Amino acid sequence: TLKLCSPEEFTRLCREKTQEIYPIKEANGRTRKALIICNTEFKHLSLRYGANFDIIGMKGLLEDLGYDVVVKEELTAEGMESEMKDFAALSEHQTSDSTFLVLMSHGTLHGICGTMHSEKTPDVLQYDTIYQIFNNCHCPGLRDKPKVIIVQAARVEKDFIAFYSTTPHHLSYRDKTGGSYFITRLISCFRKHACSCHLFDIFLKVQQSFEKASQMPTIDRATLTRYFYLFPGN
Repeated sequence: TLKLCSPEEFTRLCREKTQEIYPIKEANGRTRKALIICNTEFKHLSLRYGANFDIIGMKGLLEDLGYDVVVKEELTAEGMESEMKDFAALSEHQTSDSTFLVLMSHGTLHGICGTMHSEKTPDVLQYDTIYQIFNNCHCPGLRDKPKVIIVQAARVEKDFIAFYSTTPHHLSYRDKTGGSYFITRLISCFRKHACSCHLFDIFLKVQQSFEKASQMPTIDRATLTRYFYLFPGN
């Protein structure tokens, strides 16, 4: 389980390192929202078996971090774009301090695949469109707030960071019982280090664990201007 951060450390860091961390809102009156989009069944592509474990894993972790998790499954690229636009306009963001975006499906070189995707009939959502939907102009509720994008895609912008894994689907699961190596190790490191490490160190420790145990997940499009401490339990 996720080990929590005491209120003494929370206030001590917030009063002693105020200029260097993103401002966190207290749990009382806070409405953190996160969005998980996952595609398992495809008309032309193979089924992403085991993705259900990833969904339950991430949503559980995000709830322990204080996020009300919207879950959307089996969408086309046009459906993904519309669901992202709907999620970006949520008024709850104006009383939140951050958001998480989890994207799990098959992937192309510069985009993530929808349910209808084929090389003859493309159904792809470009990653550029994701950043435009959530930027400062088009998403006023999340201005100057960290926007974390977790992508598992089997193959003005500011305050963004993406963690990116494209391992082939049939090679990303240890058993038929767990989730993926990427999601499992991400959850494990978050449960262990979120109470004492900011977001970038957590991603680095996930990458360190991949060296000890295959291509490694990448940190991408990082435009964070502060350290992002989650302060779990506050």
